[PDB]
Amino acid sequence: MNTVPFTSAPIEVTIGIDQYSFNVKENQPFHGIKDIPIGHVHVIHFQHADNSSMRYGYWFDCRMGNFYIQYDPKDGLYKMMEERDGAKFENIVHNFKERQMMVSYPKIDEDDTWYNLTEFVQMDKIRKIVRKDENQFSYVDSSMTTVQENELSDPAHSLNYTVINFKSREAIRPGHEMEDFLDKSYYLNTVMLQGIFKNSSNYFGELQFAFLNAMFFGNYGSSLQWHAMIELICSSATVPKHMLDKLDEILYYQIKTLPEQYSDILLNERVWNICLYSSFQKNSLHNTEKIMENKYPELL
Amino acid sequence: GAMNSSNYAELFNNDIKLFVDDTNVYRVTVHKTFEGNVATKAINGCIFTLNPKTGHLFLKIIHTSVWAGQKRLSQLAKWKTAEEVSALVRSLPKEEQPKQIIVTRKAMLDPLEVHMLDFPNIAIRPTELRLPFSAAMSIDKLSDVVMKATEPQMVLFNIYDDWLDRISSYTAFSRLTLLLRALKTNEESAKMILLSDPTITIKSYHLWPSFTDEQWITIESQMRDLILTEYGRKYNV
Ligand SMILES: CN(C(=O)CC#N)c1ccccc1
Repeated sequence: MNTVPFTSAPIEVTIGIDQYSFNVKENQPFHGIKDIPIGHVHVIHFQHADNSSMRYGYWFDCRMGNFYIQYDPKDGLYKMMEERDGAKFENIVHNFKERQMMVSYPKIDEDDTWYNLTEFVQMDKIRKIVRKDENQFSYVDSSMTTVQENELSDPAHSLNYTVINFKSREAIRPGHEMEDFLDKSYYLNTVMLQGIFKNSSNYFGELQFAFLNAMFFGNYGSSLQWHAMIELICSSATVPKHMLDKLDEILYYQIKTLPEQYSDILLNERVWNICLYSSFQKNSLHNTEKIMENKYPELL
Repeated sequence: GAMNSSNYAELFNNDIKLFVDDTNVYRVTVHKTFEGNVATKAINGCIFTLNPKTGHLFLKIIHTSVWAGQKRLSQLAKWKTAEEVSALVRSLPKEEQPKQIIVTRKAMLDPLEVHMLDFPNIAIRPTELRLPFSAAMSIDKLSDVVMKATEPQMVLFNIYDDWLDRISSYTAFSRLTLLLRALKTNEESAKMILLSDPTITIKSYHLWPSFTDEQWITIESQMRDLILTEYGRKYNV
């Protein structure tokens, strides 16, 4: 179990850690989060009480270093930092725990939700999507645009998701225009899986990361990416059986976790109706279809 | 975006553009089988690709052999249309390629966009104009070349005959739309109007009769009457 200490909490803020969240008052004696499960990536996120504009946060893996949060009164935000003095860090953490100034990561033992949402998400792949190689953790916020959005503005502050575009020369072989547009198996299996992602785990990891950025930061370009990666699979007549079964599980847990009140803005009616009811895979996503029809029958 | 009543002089500016109509590509007769079921028999069709400024018509004849052993023919027909338009564009010298292609039916947008991905600078646009180009097969010489075809074939026509010697393209295209709309609304009446006077003939190299300017004014009035007439007989007015 690892710890992310906080130097202090000078401004009132709602703090998220993965799917959990809690409020900290201005100058409340709060010194961080303990008992963080080792073995998963995690996200710590922030919404200031005085400006619920700009949610922002940091993806990190406690196995890659000792990380802490410190408010910066010049830049006006809670910053993640790495402490290289491991003795200093262990000392600080021990003092804050003995004083009980930390919230405990509140995982129930029956609960695999976070694993199920991050199963294929790797810190190394996050750092390729979010380029800032001087840090081992990755900053994301609500406003960051994707490389595809920048094509359709600061490159250093962008989400470098894999560009998926169904009406593109990459997606469509000459002489197979109708075939490849109506059945995207070529684009999924040869271009994307074999060529770019190399395996389905990396594809699923990007899909999972895009969903989590959409949900935690309301990041629009991430939502676009998540839906495009679902639609590419659902619009392909030839998909490995194990990928379809895994996708059904991935989407089930995403739909299960989604705040009921955000479904109207985080779920694309067209993509989901197409995927569940018209596409090649309309009968292959049994768990996802059942939770969607029972939780969000309006959308359908 | 879409072409409508606001931007119609755009059709007659000096940016090369083509209309594409696919309504006569896939044509069938429906009949009863010996067992009393129903079946279709395809007949030859055509893509109607028209430059509205010059009158040049690229009539790609679609021979029924292209459907042999294919499924979902109404869907295939849109993609075959887009394939042939793409081939036509590729066949033209760069300075003759269109800057825009306007499809008469929105279902042609994705097929054509996908076939034209190599030409990112050619705009593919719909129109809110309900253009009567389906009636092109009511022009006798076009119907004849389509039905006589025994293989795929492209035939070039000027659908304005020599009218541009005397009138603008805007006026020629308005006249063509009036004629085709009439032929679509009441083909028999329209053809009697066009052909009732035996002293006015169709030249061998033309599609329509050799009306004088004053005769065109008369013909055009008779076509408006017809479209109004049938509109009464239809809506009881
Ligand atoms: C429909 N029509 C006509 O019948 C013209 C005549 N007669 C028209 C004319 C200009 C632009 C668009 C349509």
